[PDB]
Amino acid sequence: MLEQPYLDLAKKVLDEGHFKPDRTHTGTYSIFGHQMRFDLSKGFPLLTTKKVPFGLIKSELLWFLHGDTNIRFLLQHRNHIWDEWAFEKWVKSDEYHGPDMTDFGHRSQKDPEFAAVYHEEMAKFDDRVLHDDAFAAKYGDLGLVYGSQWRAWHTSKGDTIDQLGDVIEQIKTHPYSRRLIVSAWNPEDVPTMALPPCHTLYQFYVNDGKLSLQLYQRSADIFLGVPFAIASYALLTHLVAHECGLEVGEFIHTFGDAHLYVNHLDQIKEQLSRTPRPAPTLQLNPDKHDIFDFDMKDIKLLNYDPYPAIKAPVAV
Amino acid sequence: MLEQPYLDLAKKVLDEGHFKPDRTHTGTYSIFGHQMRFDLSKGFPLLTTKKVPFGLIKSELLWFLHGDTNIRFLLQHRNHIWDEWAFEKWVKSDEYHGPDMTDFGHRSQKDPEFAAVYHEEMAKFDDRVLHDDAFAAKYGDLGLVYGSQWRAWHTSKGDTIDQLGDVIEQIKTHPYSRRLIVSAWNPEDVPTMALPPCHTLYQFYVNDGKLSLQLYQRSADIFLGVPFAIASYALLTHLVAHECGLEVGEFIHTFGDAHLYVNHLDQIKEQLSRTPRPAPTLQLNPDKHDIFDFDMKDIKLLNYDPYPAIKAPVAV
Ligand SMILES: O=c1ccn([C@H]2C[C@H](O)[C@@H](COP(=O)(O)O)O2)c(=O)[nH]1
Ligand SMILES: O=c1ccn([C@H]2C[C@H](O)[C@@H](COP(=O)(O)O)O2)c(=O)[nH]1
Repeated sequence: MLEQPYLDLAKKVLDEGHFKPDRTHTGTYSIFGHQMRFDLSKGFPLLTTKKVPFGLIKSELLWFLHGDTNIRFLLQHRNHIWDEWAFEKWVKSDEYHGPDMTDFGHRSQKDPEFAAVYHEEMAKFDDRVLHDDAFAAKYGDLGLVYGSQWRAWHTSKGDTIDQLGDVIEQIKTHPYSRRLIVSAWNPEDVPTMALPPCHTLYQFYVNDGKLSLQLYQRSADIFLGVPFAIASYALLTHLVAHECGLEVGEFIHTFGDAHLYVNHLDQIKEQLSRTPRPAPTLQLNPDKHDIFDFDMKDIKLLNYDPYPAIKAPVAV
Repeated sequence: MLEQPYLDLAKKVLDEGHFKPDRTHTGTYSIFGHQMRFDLSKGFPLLTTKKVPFGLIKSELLWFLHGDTNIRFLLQHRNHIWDEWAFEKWVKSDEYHGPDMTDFGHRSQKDPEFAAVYHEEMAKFDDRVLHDDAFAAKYGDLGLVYGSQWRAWHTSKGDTIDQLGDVIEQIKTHPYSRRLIVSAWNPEDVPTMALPPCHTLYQFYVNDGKLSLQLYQRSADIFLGVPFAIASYALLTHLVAHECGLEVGEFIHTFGDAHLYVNHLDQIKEQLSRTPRPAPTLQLNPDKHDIFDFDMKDIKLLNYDPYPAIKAPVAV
């Protein structure tokens, strides 16, 4: 079954995984150096052993493909995966004349009343982002996010580079090149970034008329983040291929620090007691070819029949 | 035996490797996505199934660790691995009033007389680099090479960053960090680089008092280049550890395009008919701790007993 490598990766970390402390002071079981491989021709690797919200992955990826870094678009899509990131800028700024919010995310875990307060302050921030056009320009622009890294790398000459755009053109004219790389890691920015890109870099490759992509992820939360990263980048591999008029090959996930948070152990064994069902099918709009122009409605997911979702706390 | 993963990698490409054309118009057998793993505690992964010149690897790595980009140092060390790179700048410049040299490297293969002529023009260029101090500053500085990438990344503000230096300090103060990354890939420079860095990026990791390093190499010549890359980076893993007062763990080599040039096939089967002997031992100077200050004499290699070297043409 297609998602087997993920179950394997999970089972493995439980077994060979040595305990290792981390940034967020939660404990983790970690393995360093691991690579898995999905044959995107057998189906779409969206986990069927626990429900993954394809809509979130889809609207996020498009945001990236638009070289966009503002939350307004995700909000317009009911997506809030990046709220806290913009919200935290809002709270540390001169305008935020509201209640206590320092360390909001962590405190939410054991709220004194905090939860409903935080959840409402967010409802405020978000609505304003969506409406106060000037508010959005200030507290809704995350700045250096995958979108600006893939499609607007700032150079030492005050200019901007579209790595992805260029790489697509390369695939079109020199498909056998070994330099089809897009990077998210900028030495200059990581020293003061809130969250240095985990999805550090990826590489395209073509052969036998099929396109492959290898992602190198520096750090991966096996339970929460990995299921999404497999889905984001496999979708990318389809889009880019559909654009270059190529067939889809394999998606290859390489890890630096693959870990399983100590508070996730029960949930993961829970998942490992399930049997995968056949993998869904991705159906892309045949009329559209400029992936940069793709819309939510141009990407269909057929035959997705997953097991109920598993709930677990975001370790911080 | 320690070098087994390399023999495995080679044998594999012969088998699963699909033919794929490339830049240099030589044909290659290629596989995309592969990772191997050497336990640096069992010994040093310098191949014993064919003699690898440790001296070349050693003097090169130091050059890198010095944030140096000039050929003068390698020349002072009998190392010429980077000559053609500086030499080619020399020939395309106003001063080079000499014989035909356009495409010199390729033409050398089937010389009309070219070989001895080229080999002498080089003897000239090199001697001048070593002596004409001003000549060196002009045609001996490669510019953007691993040394300037690891230890002097130019920022958008006309400044310079010492990625490696910083990463070492990080290891010292936050050994459990998942952000111990040094990058060689600069989006701005690759569009006009002669040879974009193959050894694209590496990641440090610490746990149980042992240091590990994972290299991500975009493209790898299995026969010629891989044996060296395994040796360079494993040596790095030892140096950095000796500096941070840690034990050495594993070296992990991940590949993008692992290939075996069509003109190397006989030589590689030749090598695969040999049996590995026990792996050598690396002995580092105990008095010295600042790896940035290491000298050729501070690195000893004990028990190196290899099979005769195998000769093969540099495919271009
Ligand atoms: O696809 C993704 C994106 C993010 N994260 C996680 C990785 C880390 O667990 C956490 C960031 O912690 P640091 O590695 O930066 O310290 O976010 C994932 O697991 N998968
Ligand atoms: O450790 C190393 C350094 C360089 N090369 C090779 C990789 C490629 O075969 C060639 C450069 O060709 P491109 O990939 O840049 O097209 O140099 C290696 O094999 N190993």
